[PDB]
Amino acid sequence: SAVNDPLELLTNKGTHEPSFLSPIWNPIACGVAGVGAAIFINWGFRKPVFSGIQKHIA
Amino acid sequence: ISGKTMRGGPRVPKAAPYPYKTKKYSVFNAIFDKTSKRFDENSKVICVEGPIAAGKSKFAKELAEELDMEYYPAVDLDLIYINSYGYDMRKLDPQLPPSCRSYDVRNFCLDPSHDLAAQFQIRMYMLRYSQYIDALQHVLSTGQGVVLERSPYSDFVFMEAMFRQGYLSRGARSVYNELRQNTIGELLKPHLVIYLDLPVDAVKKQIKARNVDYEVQSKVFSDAYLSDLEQLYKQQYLKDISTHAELLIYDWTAGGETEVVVEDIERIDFNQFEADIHNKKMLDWRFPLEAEWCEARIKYCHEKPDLMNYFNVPRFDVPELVRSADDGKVWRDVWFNAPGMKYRPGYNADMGDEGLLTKTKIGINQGI
Ligand SMILES: Nc1nc2c(ncn2[C@H]2C[C@H](O)[C@@H](COP(=O)(O)OP(=O)(O)OP(=O)(O)O)O2)c(=O)[nH]1
Repeated sequence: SAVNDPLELLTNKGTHEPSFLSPIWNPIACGVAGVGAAIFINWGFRKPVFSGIQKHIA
Repeated sequence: ISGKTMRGGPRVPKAAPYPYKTKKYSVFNAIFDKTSKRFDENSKVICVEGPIAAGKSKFAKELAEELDMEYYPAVDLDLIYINSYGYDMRKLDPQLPPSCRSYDVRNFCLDPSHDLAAQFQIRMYMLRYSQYIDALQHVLSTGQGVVLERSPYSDFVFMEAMFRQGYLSRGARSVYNELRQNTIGELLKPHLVIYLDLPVDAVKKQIKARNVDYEVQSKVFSDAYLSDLEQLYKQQYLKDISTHAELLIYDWTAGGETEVVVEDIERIDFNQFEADIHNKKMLDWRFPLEAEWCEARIKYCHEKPDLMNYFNVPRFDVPELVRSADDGKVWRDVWFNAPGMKYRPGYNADMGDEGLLTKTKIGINQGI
């Protein structure tokens, strides 16, 4: 248009396609954090980072 | 405090002992389980003293045997050098000669001229002090009496003794002397103290009967050194204990008849001492309420790490007590790369541990 319409400019007309990454990013960020935290746990405790995967899965 | 012989049998624990060896103690747990319930007559600490080579280990063993306490063997400097699979870090040769190579009582006796001796001189006090907390742990959990052959309270005797000989540094004497206060304030003094008194010559007779290639042939054993024990025990060490703990002094162990010592101790009761609380004697054991019992209990069953961390004292003003960085770096490399030290105990799977990939457990005050 040639008309700076505030409402129509704001309206959810669409054209917003999520990436394969767009929704998945948070799951593979928080889980990556928690997995790394468990590795952090064992790293300081002088325990095998691999060991006790129950902590990592949880 | 009362002998089995007068019991006509064994003593019983008044209530089920708490698994303090393998279980953590919580403030929640204190609310859920009372403390002085288990406590009984024998819930007390009988410390022993004597001039060196007094053979009191067998005495204390039998004394705890026939009065039903714990023996708690004596200082074991090697435990620094021991690990989950035993072997001696003394095995590790002088790769890092200056201040990483070991120093046991053997090395001290062979030569107290080495500044590195001061290492154990303080680490030996820590070992006593750590043992003392172990004794308090066993008391407060089980309510059973304990008997420590020697105490951190008494350790300064040898300290000032070695310094008077000149072996320790003027710097080290200050370090240890001030540093005792920091931790020694945080321990309960023993109920009863028994000190054994041979002369310097007499102990030399017996130490020559010990026939120890790292002591009997050694050179430290001057009358002055082995006598400084006598003066320090006599006045410096005894008096404060004489204020708090009840003091008995027989001649010595050899003539020390266990049964009369049994009877003399038993005759000395403490219900007599259940008078005015403000009395300074037995002072460190007047616990008003079950809650205050639990405060002491949790403070030892859940704050041993806190107890150890008091030792963290910064003093880089003493050269023999400082370590070379890069050498110390390598000393770190050796210890934690050497067999059975890579991980926490039970997780040195390189040296044999199985059950890993699921095991996530750790023991109460389990070392690290
Ligand atoms: N530098 C130093 N050495 C000590 C200290 N306390 C004990 N030792 C040394 C001196 C002794 O040669 C050695 C222990 O020998 P002992 O005379 O205690 O043998 P004992 O017959 O008393 O039986 P036991 O030691 O209890 O198995 O450790 C200390 O506080 N500082």
